[PDB]
Amino acid sequence: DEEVAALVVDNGSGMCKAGFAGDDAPRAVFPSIVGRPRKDSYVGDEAQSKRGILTLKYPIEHGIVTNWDDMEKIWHHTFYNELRVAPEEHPVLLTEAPLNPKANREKMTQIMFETFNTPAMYVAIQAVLSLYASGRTTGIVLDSGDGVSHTVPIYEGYALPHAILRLDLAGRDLTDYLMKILTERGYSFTTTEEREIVRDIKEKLCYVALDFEQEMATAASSSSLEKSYELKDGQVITIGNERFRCPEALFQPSFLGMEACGIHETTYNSIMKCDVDIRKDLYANTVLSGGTTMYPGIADRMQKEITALAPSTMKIKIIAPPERKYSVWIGGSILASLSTFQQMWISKQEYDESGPSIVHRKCF
Ligand SMILES: Nc1ncnc2c1ncn2[C@@H]1O[C@H](COP(=O)(O)OP(=O)(O)OP(=O)(O)O)[C@@H](O)[C@H]1O
Ligand SMILES: [Ca+2]
Ligand SMILES: [Ca+2]
Repeated sequence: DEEVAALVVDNGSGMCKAGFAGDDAPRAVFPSIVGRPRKDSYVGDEAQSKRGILTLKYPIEHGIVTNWDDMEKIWHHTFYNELRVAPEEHPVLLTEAPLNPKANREKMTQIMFETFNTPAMYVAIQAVLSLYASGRTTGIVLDSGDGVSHTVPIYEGYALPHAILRLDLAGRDLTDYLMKILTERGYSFTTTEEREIVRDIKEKLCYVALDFEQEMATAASSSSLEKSYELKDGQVITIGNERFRCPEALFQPSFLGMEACGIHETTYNSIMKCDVDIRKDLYANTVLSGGTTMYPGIADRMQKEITALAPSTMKIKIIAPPERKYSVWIGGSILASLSTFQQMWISKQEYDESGPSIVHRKCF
């Protein structure tokens, strides 16, 4: 093979996923955190490990880069520590959030070519990559991560900006809500250390009820839904209706004091903002992606809720790939490996010729 390996980097609000194009899974996954004393800068797992003596910064907020100096440190960490490669020796495919500001796209481009000297690079919308990973070029993606959720209508490979909706309700909000209701139960989960424990409980024992009220009634009249969780010190606690009450906030944000529509309504509203001619394709291809869509039972619940909102004659189909926690990254691996995509990379030559703004023409 004459070609060097291409890198695929998916930066998220809570976790970054990095690897090599062609692989079926990322080689490294670490927290999107940079810390400095309360080496001078700590990044990823080590930063989390030593958070006690550091002041942490989160470069990506709600999917958007807001601290470029620390974002640069996360990328440096990715190349040299996690993947152990030299960026000037490999093309790099980066991911971005839906509706990412123009100026941000140009900044990412300039940094890759001028700071890391990448031989080539490209930036793709996260939701679009997840759609590709499911074998589709048309459909609507509900991407819910740790800091933000988006409903992104995509037609023939192109996202529709006017119909994209953003919901600032995701994994982090759900973790804190579980800490709250478990505390109301009689336990006490309030510290940063305890937040990590509860995040684990959430990922291991939570689920989406098909019928909220019936589930609440079953939990109130029996112990059939209770599950046990063992703490490090050995204490075993019980989780009951909290198991499904936590993710229920996705469908009813008022539980969190938010007036926003739930994920089902948001999905429906995005579809209605699209041209009537493509709505049926979207209803028949609603794909879930992101860690927060991993809850058991979420696909069937979405099927039920959307069916209730859409015309009775509409064919509804919810797709929930088993590997959807990393579908964004996998889609990127697939894209960067495609024969027809090789001509799409922005080369150092092209960057030198057109500058940062070339990203708007090359990465549409
Ligand atoms: N099995 C699971 N069940 C529920 N939540 C889960 C599960 N696995 C992971 N999560 C949650 O998914 C979130 C992280 O997912 P993801 O990596 O998609 O987000 P991100 O890309 O870091 O952030 P964002 O996309 O908001 O910018 C965390 O809140 C985590 O607790
Ligand atoms: Ca993400
Ligand atoms: Ca409400």
